[PDB]
Amino acid sequence: SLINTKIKPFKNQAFKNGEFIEVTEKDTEGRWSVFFFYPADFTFVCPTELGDVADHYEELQKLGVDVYSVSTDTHFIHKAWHSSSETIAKIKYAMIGDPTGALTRNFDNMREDEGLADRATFVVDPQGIIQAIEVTAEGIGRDASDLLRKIKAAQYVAAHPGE
Amino acid sequence: SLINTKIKPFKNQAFKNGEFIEVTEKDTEGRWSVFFFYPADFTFVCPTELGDVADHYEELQKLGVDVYSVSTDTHFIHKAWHSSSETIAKIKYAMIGDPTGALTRNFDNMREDEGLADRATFVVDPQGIIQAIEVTAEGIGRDASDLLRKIKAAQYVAAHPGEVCP
Amino acid sequence: SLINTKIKPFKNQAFKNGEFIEVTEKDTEGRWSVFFFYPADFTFVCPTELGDVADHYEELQKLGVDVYSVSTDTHFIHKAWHSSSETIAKIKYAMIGDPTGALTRNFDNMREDEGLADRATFVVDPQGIIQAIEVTAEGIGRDASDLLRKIKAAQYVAAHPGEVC
Amino acid sequence: SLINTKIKPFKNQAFKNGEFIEVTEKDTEGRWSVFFFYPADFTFVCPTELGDVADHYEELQKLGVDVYSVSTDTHFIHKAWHSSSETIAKIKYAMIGDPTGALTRNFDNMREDEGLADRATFVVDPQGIIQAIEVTAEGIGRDASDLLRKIKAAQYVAAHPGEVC
Amino acid sequence: SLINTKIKPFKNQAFKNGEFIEVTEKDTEGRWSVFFFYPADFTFVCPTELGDVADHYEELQKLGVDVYSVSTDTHFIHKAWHSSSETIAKIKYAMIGDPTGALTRNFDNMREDEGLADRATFVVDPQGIIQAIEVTAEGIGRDASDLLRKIKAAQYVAAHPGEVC
Amino acid sequence: SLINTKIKPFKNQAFKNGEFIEVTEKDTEGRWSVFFFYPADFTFVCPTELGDVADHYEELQKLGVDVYSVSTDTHFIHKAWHSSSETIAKIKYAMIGDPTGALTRNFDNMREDEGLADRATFVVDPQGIIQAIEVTAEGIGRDASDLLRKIKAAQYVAAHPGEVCPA
Amino acid sequence: SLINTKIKPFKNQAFKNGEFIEVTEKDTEGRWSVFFFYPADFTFVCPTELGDVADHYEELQKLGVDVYSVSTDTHFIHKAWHSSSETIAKIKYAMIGDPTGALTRNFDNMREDEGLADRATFVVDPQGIIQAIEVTAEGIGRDASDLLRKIKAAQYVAAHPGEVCPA
Amino acid sequence: SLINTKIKPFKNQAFKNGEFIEVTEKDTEGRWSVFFFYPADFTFVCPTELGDVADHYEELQKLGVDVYSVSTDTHFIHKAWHSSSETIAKIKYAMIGDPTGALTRNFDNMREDEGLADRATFVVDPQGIIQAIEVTAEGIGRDASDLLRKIKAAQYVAAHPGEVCP
Amino acid sequence: SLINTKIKPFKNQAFKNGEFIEVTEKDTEGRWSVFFFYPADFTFVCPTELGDVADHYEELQKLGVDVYSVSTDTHFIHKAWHSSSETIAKIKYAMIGDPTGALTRNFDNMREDEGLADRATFVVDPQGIIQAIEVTAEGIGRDASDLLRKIKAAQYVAAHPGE
Amino acid sequence: SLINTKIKPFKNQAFKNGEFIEVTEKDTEGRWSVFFFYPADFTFVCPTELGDVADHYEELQKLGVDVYSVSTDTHFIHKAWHSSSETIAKIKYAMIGDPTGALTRNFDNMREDEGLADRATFVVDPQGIIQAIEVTAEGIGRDASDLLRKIKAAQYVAAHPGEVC
Repeated sequence: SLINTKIKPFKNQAFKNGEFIEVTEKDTEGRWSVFFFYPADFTFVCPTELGDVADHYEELQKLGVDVYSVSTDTHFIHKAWHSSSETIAKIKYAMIGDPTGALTRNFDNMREDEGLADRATFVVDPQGIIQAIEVTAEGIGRDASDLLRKIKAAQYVAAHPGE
Repeated sequence: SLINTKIKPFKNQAFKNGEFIEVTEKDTEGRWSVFFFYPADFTFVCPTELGDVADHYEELQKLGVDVYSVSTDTHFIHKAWHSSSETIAKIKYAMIGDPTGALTRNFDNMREDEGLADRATFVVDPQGIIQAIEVTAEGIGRDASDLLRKIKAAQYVAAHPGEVCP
Repeated sequence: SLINTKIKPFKNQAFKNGEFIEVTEKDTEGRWSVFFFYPADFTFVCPTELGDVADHYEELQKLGVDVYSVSTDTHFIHKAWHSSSETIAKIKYAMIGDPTGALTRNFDNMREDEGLADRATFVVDPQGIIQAIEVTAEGIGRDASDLLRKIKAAQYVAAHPGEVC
Repeated sequence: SLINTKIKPFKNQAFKNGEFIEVTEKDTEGRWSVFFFYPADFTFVCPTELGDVADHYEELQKLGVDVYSVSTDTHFIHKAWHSSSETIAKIKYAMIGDPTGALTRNFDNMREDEGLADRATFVVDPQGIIQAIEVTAEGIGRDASDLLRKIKAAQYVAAHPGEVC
Repeated sequence: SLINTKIKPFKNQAFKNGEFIEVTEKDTEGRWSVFFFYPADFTFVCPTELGDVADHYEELQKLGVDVYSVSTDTHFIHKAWHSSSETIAKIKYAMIGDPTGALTRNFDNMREDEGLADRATFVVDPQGIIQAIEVTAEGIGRDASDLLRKIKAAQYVAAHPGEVC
Repeated sequence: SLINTKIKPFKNQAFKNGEFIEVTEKDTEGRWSVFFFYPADFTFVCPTELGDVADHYEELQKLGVDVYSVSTDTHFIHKAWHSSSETIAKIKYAMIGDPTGALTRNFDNMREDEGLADRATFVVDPQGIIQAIEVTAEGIGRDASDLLRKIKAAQYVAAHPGEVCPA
Repeated sequence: SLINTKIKPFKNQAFKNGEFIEVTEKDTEGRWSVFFFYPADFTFVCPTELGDVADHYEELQKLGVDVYSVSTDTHFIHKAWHSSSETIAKIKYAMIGDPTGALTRNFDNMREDEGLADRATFVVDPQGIIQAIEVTAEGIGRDASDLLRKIKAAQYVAAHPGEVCPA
Repeated sequence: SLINTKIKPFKNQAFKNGEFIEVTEKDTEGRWSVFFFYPADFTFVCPTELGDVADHYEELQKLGVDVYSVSTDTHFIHKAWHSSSETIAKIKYAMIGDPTGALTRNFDNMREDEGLADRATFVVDPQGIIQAIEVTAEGIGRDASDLLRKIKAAQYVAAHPGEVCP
Repeated sequence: SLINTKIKPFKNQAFKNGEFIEVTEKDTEGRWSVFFFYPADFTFVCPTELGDVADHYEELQKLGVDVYSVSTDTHFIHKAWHSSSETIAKIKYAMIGDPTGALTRNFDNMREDEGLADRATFVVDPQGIIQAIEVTAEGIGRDASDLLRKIKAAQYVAAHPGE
Repeated sequence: SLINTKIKPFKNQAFKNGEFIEVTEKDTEGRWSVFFFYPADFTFVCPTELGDVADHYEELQKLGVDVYSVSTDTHFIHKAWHSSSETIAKIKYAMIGDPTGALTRNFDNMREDEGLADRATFVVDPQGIIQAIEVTAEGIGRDASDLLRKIKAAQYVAAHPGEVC
């Protein structure tokens, strides 16, 4: 299992607020990270999950938390989608492209026979330790609010060991 | 990963409403199941999580959803803890004891250094397929209400496949 | 080399004229096929090659030649690119999505460190045999006309076997 | 068997007179130790074996001996069972929790089928050498006094090597 | 450990009251058996353990029990030692020779370093299941009577399963 | 395919204008190269592809492009073929002999059950990188004019990166 | 060595008197065969060994012995060589082409770092058994008269077993 | 095979003239040795063979040849058998006990089904090289006199190498 | 070890009383066999051992015992030697040639770095069981008389199990 | 093939003109060597081949060519055959014994099922390279004259390298 293990090194391109950048594990060192995996861009499922995380982005940045959405589409696809979907256009966090599937396989989150990642969210602390894991099948939504909660809770525990 | 896979056979002793019973994957077939793993009985940690599931058990049973709490403690320990804690006494669902760690390992949820299961919840549909997973580190709490919402959602998609977006 | 070998079984989702279909090697049996690989949808380079092929599509269908463009993007991406680009909008042939990379690996055409397919074109006869292969680096365009010429020439050979000179 | 071999290192949590402590091979160096393995806390069987040992405890501590009861239950469970049981409440020695089962396995005393240790008592000298072993099935009792005789002898033979007839 | 497992088959030569016989797992089926392992014949240590068992022998035979002393010495040696020793001459039970060491190994009771078995006593029920085990180092004595108590209990628990408190 | 990989080291004998020379990868460093593989000399098939490449050899050379034809025949055979065929007589570029099939296998271009190379053309840039690959079955011809266009496009892209048409 | 073993199955194209034929092991069954391997056609070395075997081909045929020369060149090359050399023009026995080197490797006669066969002659009897092997380095010639003597001795021993000189 | 090979290290307890000693390959270095293996002490078999070696021991010692009888019985058993049998009591050479079977296996001489050594004799020269081997089945006897003859011969060739034939 | 094990199958040529024959394990079935290995024919060591066995051949045949001398020389060499040595000329038993070394390796009796057999004698009963083994280094002779003895003894035991 | 390869190290005993010597690859360094293999000494066929070579020995030594006949018989056998056969008695070159078969296997010339070497001749130059190989079946004689011719021709080549024609 991945709970309480250190994330692995990775180098991927991403689209963030209009620009293409490179993201590596080194960019997460010293910060709280949220890796939000989803299956694919441009499908016919409601973009709900991604938009809700965006709504809470304001607050997450205030807690020193970075958000990285991840799919096996290229960063090019993320850019296009960011212009086609009003829900996705709200995204200001980095949208990582994982065409090789390496970032996804890092978190053992690949649907091997589909070439797409499963709907999984991971919460990683400044030291690269996964503190919270959430995975659901298609149609079973992830609650942004509950994610926030888990994160604040994850932060408390880091500053108040045992109680 | 475990998401979208079928649970594995198992055979454990559990404490359910005063008596000792035996649970196997057989009991889960044809039903919706929630496996709620936790680290340990009789610890200075607030049993809030188990009590909270207890609070939703009635609505859960009403929806055809069984609940099994799991720990590497024996089922004898669960009996004692049940007739000892005001919060644990509210539990009417089965409390599986997994001292071989087998049930816990089937779900790849063992803290190999402590011999205790991690804080994880799994939702299993009638065909034995895992549809929802949740694991948290010590101190991070699980919201029974959130669990309930997902279960309803999982039950909805089983009934309404390919629900495109309006 | 893959020249003169039989293509391998595959099963992919594709986007064809507004509809989503499934393509497998069965669909190629008895026909002449062109598998046109390219790296990715929605990049910044112009889809000239794909468009050039669209222009000759009608003529290719006359020769009984089916065309399947392939990239590791999903068929969903193809539908969106098709309705966002004038050039892509001209495409009437099937656009296969290969997210698992299996189709691309069947033709040993994957840039493993990129997860994208190389710019390679394969001409397959009715018996499933590869008769022509073309691969180029970014910037070196594949000419649809030379492609037609090769196909007619391959079709000729199949009709007039062992033609001395 | 493990007879006459040196105990393997270990580190476990334990309950001893209202407090949690940590035991390791270190606490046994240069000391006569007794390891008392039993299957489970809060069972329905009579805690006789543990309590019978509890009694002879004062005498033991005198002979320079230490008592460690060991179960695959956590030490949290031991503290609890030391409050709901008269017999268990008499235990002044350390009650070790072995949830990972490592301590039990070091002694090859694990019922792999149940995840519970078998009924075995071991006698370890100050050098960490097992001098006496006793294993009995569920129901057959272990004589507290006989164990004492074993210690006496083990201790004598330790002082007066080679006692030819 | 071997506690609660079925003894492995075997075939050894033995000395019993002036005659050589052959013992096998067959002779233990449907019978309470006691296996008494000791290091060596004609040693300088006191044959007390063997003779102390010899005494309680009549009683044992009554409870439907059988006694088998086992040593890695051949059975020829056992006949001899039963003529030069008063204590050994009291043995009316079978004295098994285990030169190949197979019987000792079945019970994982071999000092591989010496080629001699350790001091271990086993109690096997009619089903061939080990109910009690006792291993002690050179010098620490095995209580003949305590063994009897173990048999009594083992036998009771055999008759009256589950004796909840 | 071998697209975008560096050619492997090699050492072969060749026939170049009445002479026998040795060719190695060093000969290609800093230059644009075209490795033209064909099945066999002295066969009954029209040596069209080879004569066509010969015709454009003038143009190619003006572009700084070297041409090397390759087959599993020995260089001795090339020297012979060059005296009996009017077409092959037009050839002025080096005709490499690859009897061990090492060069051929380097470009993964061997018909293993024949011991003959397949009809393939490779364009290799000054740094030894393969920029264009073409393989065809017997009967399907290779167009030298389309090769030239590719070569010029490869040189243009090398000289002017990221100047590709914008969407 | 391969002495006293049966030749392995094979299928090659050859040039035999202005014609292209296929040769397999079946062609050798029931006959006496001579497989004459050489390095390459059209080289600068005197085709002595091949012309010498040609001269004695009359005699050999009168003895029921078939001759097959073999090299890694293709049969097309043999047909060509047969028109440019007066010596090779004397050849009337089949000239086998072995481009895949399979025949050559069957007789463990390949110079692996050259893709060329070594100078070796094998005498194979009607049952396909190798009765005589001869391999020489470049420059050391093979004597056709000594080959004939060996062939006749092989036939004599086949016809009259155990008639060897007594000590 | 063992002929012409060097014996292997070993360490055993033995009974020699009333006392217990320890023998190792160390004691054999620089000396001529005879390892005389036999199946078992206190058996209804006639100890004739051991007694016969005893009879030649004096001449053997005179020639610088040590003798070690070997059995898988313990050295305690040898003491008893020595002060019990009139024939075995004539033995003044070491009686090695090999209950681990190690010494016996070094000479590849174990009857794996009985845990007893086969009837075999080995002659080892000062450099530890085996120069003579002899093994027989139960009932076939070894002639101590023949053994003596070979030893003298072995000692002769060590002193006179390459003795061609007259 | 080989004591009390069954001999292995073998097929070798041999010289016996002027004629070349073939010997196989099947020729030993039902009889008592003596396999007498020696290093080499025509050396400068006294042929003593072989001549003494010959002197006792008369008697051995009377006990139903066959004798097979064995060396890695060919049967041809044995013939020649049988004509050159007056000691060897007394031999009427079979002299087996073992050029391949297979018979020798059967009895694990090969000096691998010399390609010659060690001086070893084996006694085999009607059932193919080796009852007696004797091996010596060069210069240490084998006594024919002692061999005879062992054989008679081997025969007694076969007809009087235990005593 | 072994043609054009360097011989391997070897160490054998040989019989040469009444004396026993040791031969190793060192003895071949700097000289021209002929390794003449044959199946066996003392068979019934006449030693014509060996004798034919003896006849040309003097001439071979003039060319600086050493000759070593080889068979799997021992050198002892060679001494005896030499003084029992008129033909063999004419031999002045070294007769190597190869009882281990190592020399014969170095030249891959062993008939494994017979333990005898095949009728093969190898011409080795001063640098240890095999320049000529000849192998024949029983009954097909190897002509010493053709052998001389080949050697002179090989020697010529070494003197006049790459001589065109």
